[PDB]
Amino acid sequence: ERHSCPLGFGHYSVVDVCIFETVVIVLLTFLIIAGNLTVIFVFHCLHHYTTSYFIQTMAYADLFVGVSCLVPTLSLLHYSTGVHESLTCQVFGYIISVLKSVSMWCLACISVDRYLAITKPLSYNQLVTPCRLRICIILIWIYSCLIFLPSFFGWGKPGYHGDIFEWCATSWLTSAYFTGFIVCLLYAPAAFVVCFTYFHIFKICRQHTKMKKYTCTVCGYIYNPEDGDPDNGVNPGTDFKDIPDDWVCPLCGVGKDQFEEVEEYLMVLFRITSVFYMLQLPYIIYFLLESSRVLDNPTLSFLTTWLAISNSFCNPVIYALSDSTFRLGLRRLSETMCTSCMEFLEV
Ligand SMILES: CCCCCCCC/C=C\CCCCCCCC(=O)OC[C@H](O)CO
Ligand SMILES: [Zn+2]
Repeated sequence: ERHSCPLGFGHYSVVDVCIFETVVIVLLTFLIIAGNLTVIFVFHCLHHYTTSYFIQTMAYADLFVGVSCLVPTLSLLHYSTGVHESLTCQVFGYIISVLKSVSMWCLACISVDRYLAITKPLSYNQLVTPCRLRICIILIWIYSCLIFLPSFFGWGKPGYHGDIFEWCATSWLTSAYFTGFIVCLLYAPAAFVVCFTYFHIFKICRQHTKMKKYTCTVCGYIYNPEDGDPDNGVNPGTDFKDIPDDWVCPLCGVGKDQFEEVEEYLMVLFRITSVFYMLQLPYIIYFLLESSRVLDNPTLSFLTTWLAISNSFCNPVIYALSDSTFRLGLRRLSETMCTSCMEFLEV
């Protein structure tokens, strides 16, 4: 299967061809499959519930991005089936664009859900239900498929996700009509949805100055400033900063040094949202310029394409690494291996 391998410009040879492209794809295919499979076995096999479902969905969306990315890696690894390249780069580029819309929308629905919880706190549970959230999921899956369905009916190229394959990078051409359609009906709406919700959510929060929770890095005790530690002289309504240095963890006795601020779940979702929408921003700028024929650059086409695909890997990393309990799981894991390493070494 022939590939478009523009990196290492003019330095490639019969043994060196498609090496920088192959490391990027093979790493991302691995990091996205592994990174989401860990998240769905730890948290998706008990938070704010509606968001827990949008996050669960975009976990399977991001996993199947990397599962699809097994196609380029195996073609780049000289494994082939007796099927035209024009077809496998047409199907893959469709599947990825759709999955990329499913995750992009999932982050737009979380943003609205958190908007509605904060703006209509009386009505929130009366607007959101287990049937409404379930019909909202399938409408993302239907809408995403239908914005990238024209590619199968001669409207043009819906992205550069298959431009690693030769046929898609030189034979299929993006049409400004099709690109404008996608941008206006998918990229522009989600971007404005998440810009309006997170602007107003932080507009409201900036007035209401809530006191920060802190967790014990050793055992996982949460100092909740609304409760305090009344047994040990700590009045409720005292921030962690105000407790004297003398104070110690009630569950294990470690000092105020061993306590990290518990990050707010909204702020985690704003980070996942800003990383995701910023990692595919270069790719939409290139997608607009090339469709407008103001620019053609296969290297800029490849970097922005895989910089976007990489946000299927950042999603599970921001989510698990912003959570205090997952982190503790890893520190207890290292110790389990260490004490067993001290033990297996007793010989
Ligand atoms: C990836 C597109 C821009 C990402 C911006 C956010 C991340 C910043 C990281 C690197 C920027 C510097 C690397 C830019 C490499 C562009 C390749 C290029 O411009 O090609 C040069 C030459 O013209 C070919 O013919
Ligand atoms: Zn403790």
